[PDB]
Amino acid sequence: EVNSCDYWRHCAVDGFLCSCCGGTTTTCPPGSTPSPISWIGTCHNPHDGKDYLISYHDCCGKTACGRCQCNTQTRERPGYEFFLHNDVNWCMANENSTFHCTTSVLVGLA
Amino acid sequence: HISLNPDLANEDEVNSCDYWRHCAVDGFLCSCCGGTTTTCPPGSTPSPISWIGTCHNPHDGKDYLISYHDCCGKTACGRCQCNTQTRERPGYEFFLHNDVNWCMANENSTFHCTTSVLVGLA
Amino acid sequence: REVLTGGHSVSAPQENRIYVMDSVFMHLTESRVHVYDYTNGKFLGMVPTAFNGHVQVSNDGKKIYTMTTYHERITRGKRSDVVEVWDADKLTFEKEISLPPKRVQGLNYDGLFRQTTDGKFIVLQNASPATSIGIVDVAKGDYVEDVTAAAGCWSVIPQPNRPRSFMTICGDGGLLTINLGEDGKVASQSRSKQMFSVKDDPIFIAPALDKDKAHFVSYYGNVYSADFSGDEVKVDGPWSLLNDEDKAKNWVPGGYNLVGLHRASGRMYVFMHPDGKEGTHKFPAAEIWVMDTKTKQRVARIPGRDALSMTIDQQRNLMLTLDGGNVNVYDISQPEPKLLRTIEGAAEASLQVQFHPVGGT
Amino acid sequence: REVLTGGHSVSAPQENRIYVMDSVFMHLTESRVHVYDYTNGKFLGMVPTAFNGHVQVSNDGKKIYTMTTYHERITRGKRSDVVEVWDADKLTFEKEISLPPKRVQGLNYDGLFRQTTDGKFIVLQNASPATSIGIVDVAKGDYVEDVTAAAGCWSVIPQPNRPRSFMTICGDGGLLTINLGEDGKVASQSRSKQMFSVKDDPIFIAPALDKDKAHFVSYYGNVYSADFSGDEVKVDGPWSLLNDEDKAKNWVPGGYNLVGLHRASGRMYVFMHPDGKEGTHKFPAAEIWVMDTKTKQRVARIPGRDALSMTIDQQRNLMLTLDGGNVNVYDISQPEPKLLRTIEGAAEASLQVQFHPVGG
Repeated sequence: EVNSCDYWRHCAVDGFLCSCCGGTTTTCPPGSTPSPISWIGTCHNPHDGKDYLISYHDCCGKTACGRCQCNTQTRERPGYEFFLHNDVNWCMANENSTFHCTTSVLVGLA
Repeated sequence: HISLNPDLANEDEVNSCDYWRHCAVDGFLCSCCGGTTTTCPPGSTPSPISWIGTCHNPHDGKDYLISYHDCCGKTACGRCQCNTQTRERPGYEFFLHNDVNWCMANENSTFHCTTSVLVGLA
Repeated sequence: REVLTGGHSVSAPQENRIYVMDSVFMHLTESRVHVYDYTNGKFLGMVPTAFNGHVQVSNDGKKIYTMTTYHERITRGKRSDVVEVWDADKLTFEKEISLPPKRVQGLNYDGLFRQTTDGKFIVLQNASPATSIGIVDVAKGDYVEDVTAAAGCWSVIPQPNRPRSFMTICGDGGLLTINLGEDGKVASQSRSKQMFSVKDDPIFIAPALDKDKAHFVSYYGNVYSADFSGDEVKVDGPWSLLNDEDKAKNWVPGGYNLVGLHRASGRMYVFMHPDGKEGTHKFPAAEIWVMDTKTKQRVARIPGRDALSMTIDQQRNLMLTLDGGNVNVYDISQPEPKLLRTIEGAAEASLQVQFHPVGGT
Repeated sequence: REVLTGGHSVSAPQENRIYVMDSVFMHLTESRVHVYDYTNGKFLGMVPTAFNGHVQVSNDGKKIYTMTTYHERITRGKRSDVVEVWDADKLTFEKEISLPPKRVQGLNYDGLFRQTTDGKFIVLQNASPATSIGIVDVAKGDYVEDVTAAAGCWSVIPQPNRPRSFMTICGDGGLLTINLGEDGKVASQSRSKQMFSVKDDPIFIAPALDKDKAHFVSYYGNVYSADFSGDEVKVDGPWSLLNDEDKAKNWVPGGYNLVGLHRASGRMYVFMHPDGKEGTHKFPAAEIWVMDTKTKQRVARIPGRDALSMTIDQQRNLMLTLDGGNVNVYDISQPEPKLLRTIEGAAEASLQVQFHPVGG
């Protein structure tokens, strides 16, 4: 279920799911580095009916994973609301900006 | 002598891996990549070295010497990939071998496309 | 008998050429521009653009400009963000212009990489992730400096009625106008009133650009306008693309470079899909709608062929659409577009196509 | 609150890992190695290898070695040919070793990028297009020897019974043996008698490699052998893979890394296809044939699943086959191979798969 684009936490993922790329939802695959910055999504939890803030950190410094590509856009907005926007590389400020995969990190309620 | 002059032939025939002179080609045909059988696509460079061989021309019944040059210095064309192997031999007969990059000695060795240049009667 | 030669020019004339920006997202370090003949679908050549290239053609039609990122060892080593100047007819590299290491890495919206109307400056989006606009002096081969006034804004909309002015869309729902001096530094600027509510009616960044105004569509199918005929930009809207029947079926816009304006007629072209709701703003087109911007009424609707991006040629009255891989060519000299052909397999992952410029002075 | 972390190791033990070298020929500047768990098909990670990368794992299992070419601006600028050392568990870059700008650019035959049995030297094929063999000292991180004696030869076959010896196939149809010193420089060499006729019965370069001998198959389905139990290599052959029924249907070998040897039994595995003629030597397998190299007779044949390349794990009695995109896992503990699973979409354009070494 976590490797599916329809998993509730992945509601604003644009990229390859790290959990399909040798990582997990909250760990980068070996040899790729987390982005210190991210876009942030608000996703509805279908179990408790509450809304959670999800931070979409990319993993960086390896070439494209190529697996489990997703392009979900719930509450995503254009670049004039920059930290809600997912058509940019959230690896853009990493030591190496090559994009590998995207994680879906649960911050908490809201 | 249309069979010897690809520019006078039907494009579909020349752009096919079954065209008689493409008999030991490994790579994307340059004639499908914005070039022709004897011209590299714009901004790519001919290889000064090549693998070689002969191919039978069924249209005139004669055998011809072919030089299989690459065009180099641009990333992969992607179009009309061929992998024909008539009389192709391994790397201990190096100039008959087509599993290596004949762009290997170019200023930039990035492989773009490949073709079959008619040298003469065998 | 034969000799393989290089040094050749593109085989078709400029006026036949289009540029399909292939991101090759699956292998994004080998993005490239594919050059096609729109009249017959022939592949004419290509320009390699490394990691997430962006592309535009010089206004005078002589050069191709690309923007990309290198590293010394691709996935490690020092970063170099650049603009490259390529000869359009020979498809050969001429010049590299160094940028600060913060050029936007992102999908190929037109407004991330543009030029002034007079062609003297390239104007590009930076993100570090702080945003600014970068200015490149084409004559000098130099980066000028950041337009820091554009912090919190996004994308570049040139003003076609002025030589070196452009606008950008800001987080406050208004537009910032920048007027450059002859050296490419900011000479003056202005900020419009709020055009749209960022919270309640967010717009797509892609403009339907006229010579002295721009129209924008919203996530909910409204239209907003920025008129820059005068000293300062005047903003208006919304008006709705939708009639009752449209609204009843929840039609809304969707796509990337999703609108276009045919300037002589005032017709605006927009990708649309039914059953709109939160999260569908990048859905492929079920239909293309053709709107009269004067009467504010729809004048045609045709099948969308799952298109995501488009471009208009004013000089030949054409629209191209692009579904990611295939390019559709339309004649738009009449209110109903006519499909001429489809070029299959033009790209693996493209969200932008552009014509080679003809005329346009 | 969750926190995204890096610095993690591959999630499966080394003994489960395989390496699929994806040339990505359509986008050959972004070749890479994909790391899979053969027991369940799980993707474990990857190593980027730029333009036409080659790969091997260190014999001690600790490091991954790659060989590749960079340019300052990819399609222009200065060329750098390199070997890179990567940690096998963290899949991180550790060291770059500079090579002269003539490393072989070509398809991923095992014999282009190898190592000595003792693991202390990497041994690689050069082509400028003149051929030579390059030696890299792993400890020093240096290119230390260029074997010009190997001009006109091709590929590297390590001798598993000696610490720093290997053979190459020469244009005379014989083998050149090179014995390296502990400094990586050539300590001695020898040339065999002619093993095969280059003109009349060319061999595939891929060895079916035993501890003290190697077998090679030919374009016409003959087998040749090189025995290196002594310092001088003794050569023999041909014997035919084919019986009279096989010959009537024109069966011949075809593929790339097309053979393997199960050392405990002497079984040789070969990709075969019917209707052989000039130009079919790289055709996908219709069948895998299992040959007893002692009796010089076939013992079994199974469907080939259009495979082009294979590799063998001796200690777990496994064979992998690869059709370009998909990896088949076989149990070869008994004479008839048993298919265990297929890993679909392991690569876009791979002609080489390798196990993580477990033998030390």
